[PDB]
Amino acid sequence: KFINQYWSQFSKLVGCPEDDHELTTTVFNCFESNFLRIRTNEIFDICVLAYPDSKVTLLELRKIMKDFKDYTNIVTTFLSDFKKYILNPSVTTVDALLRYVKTIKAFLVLDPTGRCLHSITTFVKPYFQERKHLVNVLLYAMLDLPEEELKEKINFNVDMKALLSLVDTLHDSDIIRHAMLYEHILNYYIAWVPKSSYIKTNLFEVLLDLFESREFFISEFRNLLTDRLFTLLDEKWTRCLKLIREKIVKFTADADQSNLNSIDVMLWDIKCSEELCRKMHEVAGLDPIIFPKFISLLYWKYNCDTQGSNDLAFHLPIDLERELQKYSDIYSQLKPGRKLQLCKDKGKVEIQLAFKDGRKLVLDVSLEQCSVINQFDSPNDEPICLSLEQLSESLNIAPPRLTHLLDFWIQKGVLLKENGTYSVIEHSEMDF
Amino acid sequence: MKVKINEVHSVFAWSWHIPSDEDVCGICRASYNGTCPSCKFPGDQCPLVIGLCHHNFHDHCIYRWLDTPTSKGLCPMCRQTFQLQKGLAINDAHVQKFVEIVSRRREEMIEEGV
Amino acid sequence: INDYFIDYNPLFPIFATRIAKGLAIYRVSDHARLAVIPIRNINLVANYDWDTTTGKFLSIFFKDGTIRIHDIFKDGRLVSFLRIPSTKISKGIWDRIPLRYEPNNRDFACNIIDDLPKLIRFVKDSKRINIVPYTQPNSLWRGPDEDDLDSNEKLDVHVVFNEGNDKITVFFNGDYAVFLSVDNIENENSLKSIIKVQDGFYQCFYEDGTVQTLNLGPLLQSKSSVNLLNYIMVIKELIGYMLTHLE
Amino acid sequence: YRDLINSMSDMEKDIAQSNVNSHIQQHILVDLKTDVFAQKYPSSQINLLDAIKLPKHNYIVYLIQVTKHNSAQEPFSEENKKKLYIGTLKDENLGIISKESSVKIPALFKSYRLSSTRFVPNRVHSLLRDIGLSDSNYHSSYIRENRENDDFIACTAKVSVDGRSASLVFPKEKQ
Amino acid sequence: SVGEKNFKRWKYLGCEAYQKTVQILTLIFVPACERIIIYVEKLRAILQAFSIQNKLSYTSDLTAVEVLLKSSQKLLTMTLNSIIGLGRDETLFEKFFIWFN
Repeated sequence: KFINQYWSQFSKLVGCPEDDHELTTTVFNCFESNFLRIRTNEIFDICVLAYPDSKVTLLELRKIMKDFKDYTNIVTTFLSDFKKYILNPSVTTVDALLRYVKTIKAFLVLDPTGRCLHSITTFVKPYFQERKHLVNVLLYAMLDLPEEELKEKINFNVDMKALLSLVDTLHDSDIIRHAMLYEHILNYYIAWVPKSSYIKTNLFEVLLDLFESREFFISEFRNLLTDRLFTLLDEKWTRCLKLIREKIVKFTADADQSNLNSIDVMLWDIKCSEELCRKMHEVAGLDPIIFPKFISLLYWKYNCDTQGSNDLAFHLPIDLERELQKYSDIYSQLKPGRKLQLCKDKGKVEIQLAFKDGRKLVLDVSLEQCSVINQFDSPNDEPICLSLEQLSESLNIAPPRLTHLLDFWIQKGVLLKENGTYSVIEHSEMDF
Repeated sequence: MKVKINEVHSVFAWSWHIPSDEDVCGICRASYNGTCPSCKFPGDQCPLVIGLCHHNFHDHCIYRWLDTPTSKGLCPMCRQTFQLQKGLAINDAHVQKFVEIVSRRREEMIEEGV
Repeated sequence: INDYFIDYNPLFPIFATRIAKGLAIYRVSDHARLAVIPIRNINLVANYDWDTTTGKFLSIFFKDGTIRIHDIFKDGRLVSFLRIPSTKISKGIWDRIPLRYEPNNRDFACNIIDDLPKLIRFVKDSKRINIVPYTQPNSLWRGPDEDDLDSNEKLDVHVVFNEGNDKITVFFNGDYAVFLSVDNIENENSLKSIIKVQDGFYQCFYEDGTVQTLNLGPLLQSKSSVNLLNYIMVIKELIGYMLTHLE
Repeated sequence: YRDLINSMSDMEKDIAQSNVNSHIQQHILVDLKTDVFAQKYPSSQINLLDAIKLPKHNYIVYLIQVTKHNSAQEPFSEENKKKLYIGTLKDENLGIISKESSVKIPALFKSYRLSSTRFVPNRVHSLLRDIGLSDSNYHSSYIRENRENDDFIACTAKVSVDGRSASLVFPKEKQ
Repeated sequence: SVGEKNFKRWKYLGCEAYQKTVQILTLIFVPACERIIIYVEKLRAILQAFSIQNKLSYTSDLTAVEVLLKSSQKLLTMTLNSIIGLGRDETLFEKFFIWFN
């Protein structure tokens, strides 16, 4: 465009012939030098905001930078702008990391080696350790946890559209037999091809570099899997554990293997529970409605032994308790030398609630919640009104804990609180 | 109101029943419910054994200890001849394995003149 | 958050809010508390001013004559304490002027202090007597920021106005004080607002509508005059630095 | 040694006060107080409230209370109204640019001290959206802290100066 | 009174009482006095020039500056004498305790 607009006039001014090749080449060399200069100035907005739309320009930039001074100027300019804007504690930590990882992938595309990423890394980590919630939210971002679990114990709002965006970036994955031996030995051996490494192309490894030790990372990973393997594995975390195992083994400390061992035991515990249950339903003909899981107490980090309050000894329904005891007795028969303990705070039950008006409500409730609602089960169709003191004695549950359990059914529209007594709502005068 | 139970997903925890900070193997110092350093999975893959001296070890820890020439077939905790306690179903699957290792080593001490 | 107060930081998305326990800082985006400045009485505070050049610091003016500045990025911890001799404060403004001293051939005034090795300090801990590099007492809040690439030395000017008499006092670099006497003393008008036009240029608005302009420009375009201001502050520091080690 | 250093320190202050202050003060000029609104308003008593500068703009926005001088020949006229004229002056010479428009105060807002109004820059609109987006004890209809606290007016005066506007807040100090 | 316990303390106190004393004089006092001289000298030059460049009728006397220059010069000369003296004091100090031991 510039040549078509001014070159003829410039050649007329100079008087040199229009076809001066060397002059045009030097002009072209100045243009690309100017293009390098401008992009260096704007590299922050290029990588932070315009990415990935400007990623094509980055490839063009990669064709231009040749000297070590260019890289140093780029990174020192980029770190200057980043810390000027992003490293403010006033910026939300969620968006800060989101823009951070956006820069990481941008520079990785720009720099396959990733040495600049290492330099950017080493400069930026102390600021990350300055923020406190970063570890929790990032690992939750790693495992793609639902927002409901996030909102349960995190007291600051988390931007959902950021969460989806970081998830999408995280899941981005764009990052004759004797004659051939003579040819390949000529084609492979005659065709002449003209602080540790820490510059691996994996973005997740860069993310792992935040922690001074991966021990906390793998420890928290154990906690979340032990939680999830309870609530039920999702395939999405199988990739996560595969990744976490992959780098840790490659590096190889004692505690790292301690938190690396039982994760497959959890898989083994679920696998054995799936297998032992099938053999069990075949041998003694138990109720096929029950699906028990046999877990290794030491490795699930489940503190059944917290030795101080008398409060988990709630009574299960007689029919359900008898069926569960049958499993424990014959487990001792199938596996001699082992005793089976039912974790009463632990478990999920699907119950179907049938009302007099024809409404059927199917919910997944805990063992404690099923025990409370079973107290209102009327075999003789008589309306059961139970006071708080009566329910506490029958179920051996503390009153404050009972109120929370009873509030759950009230919110579900099952129980109604009238004058201190809880009664079943049998007839709803409002469209379901 | 009628309550119908459609499906039950219960969680059970298994632990070793020991015929009574001490629920640890005296050889590997790992928990009985845990794995020895040579085993990965607990339970069947790292079973426990109880000797006549009432000392508990992982199956592989004591077997490895008994396979050493310096052990002389004696318990590492009490120096008594290690023999699996009879009548315990936990020991039933390992009786033949431990009788052989104690017998072979007893023959080796006779052959070595000690 | 409802309040008739709050001044937004021009350079970053923060506001400074006033609550009973003290001055509080919350992020605009998250409404999450960032820092708390413990203040005893609101009535004692004449005004509070933000940092125009950087925004990293914040200024607080006391009616008695005390100036206190705290860093927001540092969880609101106090960084420097200032006093002005026997001055009643109505309302003060904090300005930072970046100097641009470009190399000129006509300027042969070479510097030698830079060539001379920098001094150090003797501080003794419980275990032993240790040796540390020398830092100016006010250098912690004036030092070249790691965060600031354009690390040119910044002139620190604090402008103070006395109530009841409309007396103007300018304070340089935290140590040197200059007193200017206004002739228009006949009326006791309260100063309504202070407005900054550019570096070294200020306009004052009184309740009666009269405008008073303070211009530091002639000081600024004079190379030596600024150097004179710098030299006088240094010599007072070193002599006290000397007396500190003597005792 | 202590005497000599102190002998130096005290006279060092003498050098600072005697000479340096004299030199510095000379390079500092103070403009005489002048009236600019007299030309536009020569028959009105002027009361100034607040005025700030728009960043990246060389114009001075000001809020003034204009009360006409009542001569001794017009007895007790009900025109003694405080008019909150808003104008613009160029930052350098304080020159009037746009004709002042008297903002009409609704009758509901006459019970507030208009003199206490202060300027609030840098996107006051952001808090208005965020107040309703945060489950706090602050309600926007007027931004009110519960039903039992003082009410403060946020007068987002859209003074369109060359296409841009500022924001104002009216504090509550009941008369 | 003295014993072995205090004697080592006496030597430890005495050596630091001299060897550290000379350090602060040579390494702090010497660099500062020269810096004061330089700044004072530059301070004098600035005022003299604007007495001429400005050609303003009122002049500020320089007698305050020259007093500081002389006094500052006196300090450095006085400082060096002490360092020489403390050099002797270390010699006397050591010969005493080697005999006292």
